[PDB]
Amino acid sequence: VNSFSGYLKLTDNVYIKNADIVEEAKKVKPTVVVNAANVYLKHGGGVAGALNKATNNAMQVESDDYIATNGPLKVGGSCVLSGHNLAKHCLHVVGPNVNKGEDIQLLKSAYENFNQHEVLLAPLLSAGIFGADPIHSLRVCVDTVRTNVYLAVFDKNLYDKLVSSFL
Ligand SMILES: O=c1[nH]nc([C@H]2CCCN(c3ncnc4[nH]ccc34)C2)o1
Repeated sequence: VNSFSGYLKLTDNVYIKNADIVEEAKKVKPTVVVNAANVYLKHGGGVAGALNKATNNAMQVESDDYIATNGPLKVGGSCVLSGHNLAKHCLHVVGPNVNKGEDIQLLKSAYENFNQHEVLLAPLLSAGIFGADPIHSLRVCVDTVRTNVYLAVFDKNLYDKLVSSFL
């Protein structure tokens, strides 16, 4: 039993809710919240900008130190950093950005990072300002993630479309 509330069950292990991931993290305080990161951990907009803003920029400060030490992530890769006031940990995962021409096949590699964590609160990777089709992202999620994932979809219109079109 866990504290996630109001989710629709899509499969054995994937759940979905129309929710602001920032507000959901603040309420549940999950072990892991996933950030829709880029390779530079520059949290300017989208989910990343919103999560970082909610940490009062502490996520960005920590991220800048991480990059200065380790260099950029790979597209499809991830790193575990603090969850600050939102979660125990933040898993920063880099989905391909279609608006940069990155290979959509890397979306499966990106979701594989979730399998290293038993339970996660997450957005749909590569959706929103990353330019991919969110229906496709949900399909890859369901077909790749085997651990328990609670997906937060900000847009109510998109949430209803994802549910109604789910196979
Ligand atoms: O307006 C739109 N069009 N496409 C989106 C998705 C992609 C980027 C943001 N993403 C989120 N998912 C869950 N929580 C969130 N908080 C803030 C953002 C957010 C949804 O948003």
